[PDB]
Amino acid sequence: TNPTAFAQTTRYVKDSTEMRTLVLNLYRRYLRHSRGFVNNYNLDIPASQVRTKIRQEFERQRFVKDLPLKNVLYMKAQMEFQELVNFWKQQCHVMQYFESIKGDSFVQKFLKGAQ
Amino acid sequence: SSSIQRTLRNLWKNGFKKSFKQLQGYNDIKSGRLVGTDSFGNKFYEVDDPVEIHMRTRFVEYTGFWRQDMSEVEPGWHYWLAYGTDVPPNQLKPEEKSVRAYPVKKHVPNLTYTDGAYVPYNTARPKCATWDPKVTERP
Amino acid sequence: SGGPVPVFKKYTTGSKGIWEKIRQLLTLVPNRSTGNPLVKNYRVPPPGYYDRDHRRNYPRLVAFDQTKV
Amino acid sequence: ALRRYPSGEERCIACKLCEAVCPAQAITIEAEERIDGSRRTYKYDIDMTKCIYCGYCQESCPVDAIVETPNVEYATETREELLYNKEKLLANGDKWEQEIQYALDADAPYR
Amino acid sequence: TDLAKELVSGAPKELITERVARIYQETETWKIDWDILNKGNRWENDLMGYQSSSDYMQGTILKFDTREGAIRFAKGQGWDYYIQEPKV
Amino acid sequence: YSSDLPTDIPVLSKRPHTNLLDYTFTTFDKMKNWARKSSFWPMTFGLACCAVEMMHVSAPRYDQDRLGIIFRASPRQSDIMIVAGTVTNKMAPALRQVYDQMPYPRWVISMGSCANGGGYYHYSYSVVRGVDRIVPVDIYVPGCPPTSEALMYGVFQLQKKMMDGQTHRMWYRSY
Amino acid sequence: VSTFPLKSDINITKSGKTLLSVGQGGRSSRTGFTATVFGGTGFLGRVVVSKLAKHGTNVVVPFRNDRARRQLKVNGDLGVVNFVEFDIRNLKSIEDSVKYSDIVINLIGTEHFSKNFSIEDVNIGAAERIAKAAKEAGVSRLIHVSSYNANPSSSSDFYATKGIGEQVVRDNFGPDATIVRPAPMYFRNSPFLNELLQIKALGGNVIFKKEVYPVHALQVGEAIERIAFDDATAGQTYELFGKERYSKKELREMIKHIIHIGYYPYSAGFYLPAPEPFLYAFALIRQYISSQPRFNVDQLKRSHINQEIDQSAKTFTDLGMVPDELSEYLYRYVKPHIQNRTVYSKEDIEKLRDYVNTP
Amino acid sequence: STKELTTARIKDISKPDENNLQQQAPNRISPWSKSQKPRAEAQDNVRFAVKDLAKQPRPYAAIDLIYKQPIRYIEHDNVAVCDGNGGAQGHPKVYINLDQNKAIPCGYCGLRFAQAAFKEDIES
Ligand SMILES: NC(=O)C1=CN([C@@H]2O[C@H](COP(=O)(O)OP(=O)(O)OC[C@H]3O[C@@H](n4cnc5c(N)ncnc54)[C@H](OP(=O)(O)O)[C@@H]3O)[C@@H](O)[C@H]2O)C=CC1
Ligand SMILES: CCCCCCCCCCCC(=O)OC[C@H](COP(=O)(O)OCC[N+](C)(C)C)OC(=O)CCCCCCCCCCC
Ligand code: SF4
Ligand code: SF4
Ligand code: SF4
Ligand SMILES: [Zn+2]
Repeated sequence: TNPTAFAQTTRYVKDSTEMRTLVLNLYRRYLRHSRGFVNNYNLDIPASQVRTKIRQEFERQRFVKDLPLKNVLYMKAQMEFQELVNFWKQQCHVMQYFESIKGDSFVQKFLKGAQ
Repeated sequence: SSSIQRTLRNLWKNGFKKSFKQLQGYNDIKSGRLVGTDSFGNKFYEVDDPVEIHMRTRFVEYTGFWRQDMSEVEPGWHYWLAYGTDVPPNQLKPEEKSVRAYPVKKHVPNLTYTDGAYVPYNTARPKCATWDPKVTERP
Repeated sequence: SGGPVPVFKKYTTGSKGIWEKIRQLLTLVPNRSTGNPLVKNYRVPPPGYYDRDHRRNYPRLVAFDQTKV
Repeated sequence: ALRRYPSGEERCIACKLCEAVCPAQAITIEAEERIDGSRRTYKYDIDMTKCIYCGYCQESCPVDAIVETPNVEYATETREELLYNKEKLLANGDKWEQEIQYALDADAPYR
Repeated sequence: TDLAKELVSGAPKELITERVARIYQETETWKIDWDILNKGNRWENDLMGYQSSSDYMQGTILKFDTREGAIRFAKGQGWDYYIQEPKV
Repeated sequence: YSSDLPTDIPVLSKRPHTNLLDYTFTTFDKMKNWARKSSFWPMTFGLACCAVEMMHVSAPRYDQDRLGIIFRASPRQSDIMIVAGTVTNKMAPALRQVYDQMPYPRWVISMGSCANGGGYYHYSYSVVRGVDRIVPVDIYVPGCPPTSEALMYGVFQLQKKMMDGQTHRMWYRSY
Repeated sequence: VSTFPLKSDINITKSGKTLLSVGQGGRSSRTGFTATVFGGTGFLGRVVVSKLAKHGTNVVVPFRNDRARRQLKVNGDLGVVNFVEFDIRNLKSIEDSVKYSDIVINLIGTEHFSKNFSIEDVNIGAAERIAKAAKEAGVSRLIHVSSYNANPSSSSDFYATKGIGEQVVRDNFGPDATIVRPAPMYFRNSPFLNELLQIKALGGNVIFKKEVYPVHALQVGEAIERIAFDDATAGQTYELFGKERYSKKELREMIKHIIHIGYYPYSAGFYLPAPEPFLYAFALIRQYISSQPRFNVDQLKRSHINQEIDQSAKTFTDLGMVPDELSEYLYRYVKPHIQNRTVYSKEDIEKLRDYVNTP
Repeated sequence: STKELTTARIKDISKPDENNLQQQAPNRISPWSKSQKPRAEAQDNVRFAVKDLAKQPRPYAAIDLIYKQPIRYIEHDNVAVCDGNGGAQGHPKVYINLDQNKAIPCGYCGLRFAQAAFKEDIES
């Protein structure tokens, strides 16, 4: 058995500081492959746009607190990196990943049906 | 079973007209004892040759010349052509037949790709009934 | 014991006449059949409380831990 | 296919045994009191695109009202034609009645 | 209880906020199910009268064993809930 | 401007041949459709238990080859696509890529319950409920699995549709 | 689109029918309407039909080509998309597609006359029969699509007949009818762009000097969708166009530069200076020898006429929609025809546009 | 006539016609259930525009083929046994008490019974 490209062992990290440095390198890894993600998936958005969306992704969830839940968030984000870099997700899924997305007053929701 | 000896015997017995019909849809000139026709018109034959293979001892000759549709086969005979019964539907004893209180009109095939195609619809009324407008004036 | 068996002991289409002797001279193994089934025999006629209870007495579920061990 | 008595009255009395057994949940039954009062059903739909031709239709009936004919050549151009309402099921029940007689009377001993 | 496990369960954002789960008892165990949607829970399909639905939690029921066990679960997932005490 | 459109002129599928050109372009349509009616080359897109029946048609008992049916693996060489078996969500994007690569004319046959409307796995979190959400379908074969004759019947009905094509007469009369 | 298109769940049409929408706006939801989209199998129809079906409106699509209607059924659910075989010369088949229809949309419009129809017979004769027949069946709303330069007195056959198409409808359907004028739309397989991408474009200088106001076809696709669900927009005239002005010759070199197409443009046939009589003669000769719709004499005149905005009409903002510019979408729609891909973003189209204008 | 076609009734005042495609069934006009949707209403849908109504499935109504059948009679007994009248391929056997003085239908077949004495009284 030979593990695939961009693989890491699943390890239960027992340090607060080490997890901080692991994440920081990971964020650079996404930015390094910014040009590739455009050329691999033929995305309509340019390289700067992907970095902008990646930053919006990394900025979004930086305030988590639980270390047992830090490793889980680092584990699955590693899988997202591994799936994307190995060119595993189809073209459509990446296009729709960035294509997702102010509310309305009570009268507006009352009339049509609300939820 | 496939050699020209069988084909020539089946060619001569059937005559040119019937055989040429088999040379247009069947692609295999075959002969056999006629066992009767259904309401639609298909003629159901059985072969008495000792050379035919196991599953080819019962066949049909459709009414059409250019196009053949399997659904034209009447359901009573359709079970006989499938080797599920030794008693042809025209030889049933009356204690076994189907007796219906409603008319049994001509057979109708499957009606896809034509305007006679079956259309599903909901047989149940809406479960909520709205209110009829009614006004009585101030006394 | 599944030893070799002649052609005429297998329910299959055979050879009638001199063609049988032609077949036995050309075919490498004369005791093999063509595999076509016998139309005259194969599928010729078509197909047309407590004393007796055990589930309630199923073996029980007992776990043995360090205390009982 | 939905069967029918020789006297003409529907065999089916709307158990909803049909809706319960169906592994693919392809049977939809709604029933009420008829005008004569005898218990019958006004809605009986099969989603032949959802059915698995399992056979629990035929086994569940205490009156042999729903049976599966030996027919297979009913492919349709539009998928809408594959939603069988009650009338389509009753049409087949009359259209295939004599054939179903062959099937049942040849499988009676083993049931 | 203090853990924001909703970021690992993968559930949609609407379960945390816009849905309410009832912890009831039908006679020895407790169950959890989600209260029905305001609109779009059940609309009659205009083709064949099928009971259509957009609620994806209508068919979900969780069989628990003890009350505090169910409450532990609801707090663990970050679920809004209320408890219905059975009548004696 | 000056315009006068009649009203009793019928539709194409009902319009009888009137002049000699209406017989010429009917000859071209039959000759061209007869070629596609006979050289019926589907694509081996077997996915699930429905795929066993699609093999048994090629078996010596039925011998699809006698009718001019030769399965071609590549989409380019295949003018039909028999979608047999469950179409999971993980497959649906891939199925569209295979379908879009078939040069025109192209037909799709949906065999079995899973390909038609979801089938047994209709309430599954990872099963497309009917392949008709992804690719247009020209004929639906019902079964689980449809018998080897049911698929042949479905093939025949689609053949009867192809022989009804009226493209080159449509240019003369409807275009 | 978003999640649910209807402004209110219950909408009463001009005919008194009370339609209640159900569901949260998914594929299995409904809106209770029945929008007959004439000419739905065309370029514009496949967008009009798609949006109507996904939100639950029954669509009756009358077609004359049998093999082109198959793909329209994917968009809707079971029974949502319906088909009627018809021809404009078969009046009875027209009345089959309007009997149950609460919305009737007209998209039929040609630029080339054939051996069976003239330009008038389609932009008028079809429109007149369609509009008048719809009224007799109590159709609540009619929506029509004409040229972007409709003019009754224009010397161009397309513009002259399209303008008369506006009059003849309003004398047949009545005050309720609506007229929408779309600018040249750009989308996948857009006839507006397919002329620019063609390598052998004889008379390329003459054809491409015309001016336009390109509009994104999706917005026009939603523009009819917004109008369809609203009764407030009866009896109006709408002209839909894009803010930033572009010309074909400006686009043709902009298009070619993205595809990077030294000696090649001079040889393959990109620039074919041909005499004006030859272009007029070539179009006439093919008009009797061709079998597929080619470049027409009418488009020789239209190349000399620039697009005109009519102030009596109403813009996108009248419907609450802001039109999108060709700059934000021109690259992706020619991305099929194009080391490291250079994605020409919205702003960078100007910098490309700068490079074209510089001598 | 837009009145009985959309109303449930015990019988039909008018004599039905086999060739009327607006009736609920060829042998009955008014529907035989309060919740059953009248056939005239259903066929007034979008999908029946070009589809031919002649070929649509119109099975004969059940509530008539039974009432044509004459009522069975029992002589010198007050318990009626009915098990489908077909052998072992019928409905489960049921016993019908004949104490009440009218025609009491079977549970499944819908067949009606009587006694010897009340034969003249019930037929009235
Ligand atoms: N961006 C654009 O495309 C432009 C839009 N417009 C106008 O908008 C309107 C929408 O047309 P569009 O879809 O964009 O382009 P198309 O020419 O492809 O649309 C033509 C539609 O109308 C049908 N049609 C044409 N002639 C007939 C006829 N005799 N009988 C029956 N049907 C006929 C066609 O049927 P079928 O295809 O099935 O044979 C098709 O459905 C047109 O009038 C167009 O001139 C104005 C300038 C350019
Ligand atoms: C030089 C080029 C290469 C060779 C060209 C030939 C290739 C094969 C052609 C296939 C034809 C085909 O398919 O004809 C067969 C199809 C099949 O009938 P159907 O489709 O069900 O319609 C027929 C039924 N109707 C019309 C009622 C719906 O029509 C025909 O029966 C056509 C009529 C028979 C024509 C006989 C007279 C003409 C003889 C011409 C030969 C001397
Ligand atoms: S045969 Fe089909 S419809 Fe009948 S119970 Fe089985 S799965 Fe359900
Ligand atoms: S089991 Fe028989 S009687 Fe009961 S609901 Fe099904 S078909 Fe009707
Ligand atoms: S329809 Fe039945 S046989 Fe076919 S793939 Fe699905 S489960 Fe298997
Ligand atoms: Zn009984």
